[PDB]
Amino acid sequence: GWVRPDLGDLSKVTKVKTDRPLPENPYHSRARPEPNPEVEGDLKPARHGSRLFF
Amino acid sequence: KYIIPTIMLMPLTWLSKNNMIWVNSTAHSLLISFTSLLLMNQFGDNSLNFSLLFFSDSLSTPLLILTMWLLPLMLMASQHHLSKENLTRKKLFITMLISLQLFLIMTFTAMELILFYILFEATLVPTLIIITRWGNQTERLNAGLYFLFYTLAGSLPLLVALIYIQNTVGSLNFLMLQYWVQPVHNSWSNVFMWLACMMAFMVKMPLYGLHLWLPKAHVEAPIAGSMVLAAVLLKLGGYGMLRITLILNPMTDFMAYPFIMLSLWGMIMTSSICLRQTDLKSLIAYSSVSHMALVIVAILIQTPWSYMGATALMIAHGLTSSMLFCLANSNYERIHSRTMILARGLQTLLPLMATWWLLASLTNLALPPTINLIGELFVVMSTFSWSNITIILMGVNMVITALYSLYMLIMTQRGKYTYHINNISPSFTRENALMSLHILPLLLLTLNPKIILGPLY
Repeated sequence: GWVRPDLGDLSKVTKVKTDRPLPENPYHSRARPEPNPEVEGDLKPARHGSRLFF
Repeated sequence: KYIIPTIMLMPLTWLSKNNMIWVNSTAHSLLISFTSLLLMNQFGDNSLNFSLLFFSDSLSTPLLILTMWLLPLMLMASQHHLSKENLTRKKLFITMLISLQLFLIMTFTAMELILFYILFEATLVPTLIIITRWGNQTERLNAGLYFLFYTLAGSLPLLVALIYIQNTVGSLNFLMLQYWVQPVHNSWSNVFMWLACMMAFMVKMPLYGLHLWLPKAHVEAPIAGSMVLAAVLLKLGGYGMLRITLILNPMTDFMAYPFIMLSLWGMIMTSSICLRQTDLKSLIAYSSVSHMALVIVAILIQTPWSYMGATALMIAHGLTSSMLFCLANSNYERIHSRTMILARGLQTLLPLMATWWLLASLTNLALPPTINLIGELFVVMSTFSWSNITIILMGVNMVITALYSLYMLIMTQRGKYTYHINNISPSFTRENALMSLHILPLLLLTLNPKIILGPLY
């Protein structure tokens, strides 16, 4: 029974553990709607100012 | 081709020496006026396009030529005046007249409603400075304040109107583009849309109501009787009425019906007051209300005949009323008070000027066809198709137009001038030149004014 550590624990890993799989959605219900699509391609001047003049 | 010679007239006055000034400003503007008559007179089937919209084209604008014709004529009249003032202020002043003519070239050429409006209001600032400085009479500030009180309170409603139309239907910009025009369905929201577009040009085109803008600007004159020709250009500066009524609202003209009626008493009651008044300039100022009221009657009918008469009257009034102000200038430079009763007697001192008095006064009446008869007669013939009763109202005006001219003549034909020791010298060479350069273009337009009254003619 006699075993004393003179350093500590320092985060021990449990490789033998199986039990249940980790990814199973812990809190998330909705995936959230897809964001605005990113515009790919270089912009070209067509109208050259859509203001009152020029 | 009309951009950057008037802008090149700007450094001309500053660079030239103190001995010259007036010799350069006039000679380098007369050759510029020659080029306007050389190039702008050409027309195809419809309206052309000279360039991309910075300054556009001409559709029914020989009125541009008139401003180019007055480009040296204002410098002719202000010669005895501003002769005793500072040389640096002479250079400052001519540039302000040039800047007025600069924006006036822009407004007639540009076929926009947005670019036109901001340069239509860009003529207001130079005139304000020209009126409020060098004014010979006291309380000239009332002539300055009411100049921007009556106009801007009516014209700033264009910003809420014009931008509203282009937000709904395409864009106003190119005008020849604007044939996407939907007929106005006559709704209560469209009531103020029509009114805001009109009220801006109900001030500069003087009615019976809101007409006090004009005589105060003439009685408290900018310069004696010299810079009044610019205020004559502001009267014909309300030519946007020709474009707004035609393009923006052709269907709904039920609201035009009370405005013709308001200007119908702006013919008789504006001519009645112009009979007893003491100021000689005011006797031209109130007569200029009635002759410009003719256009407001004409345009709102919208018949093809009225447009022929109106466009003629815009050019007719621009050379006849301005000529009358030059006669008022010649009397004021000698007596130094514009009282009609005091300044009495021609031919005894002024023999040659008396014939020029006739060729300027009788043009208010319908003479052998100059441009005034051609202007008036088409409008009267247009009002009959509108309603038969109009000529009863219009006929009274024809009587008081004789009470304009002859009353100006008789009060100067009475040979006395007992109290007057001045007016010893008859006339200068430039003095009689003003009488010729105003009347001889009217005399040349007797022959063929085809290139004057031209909205598809």
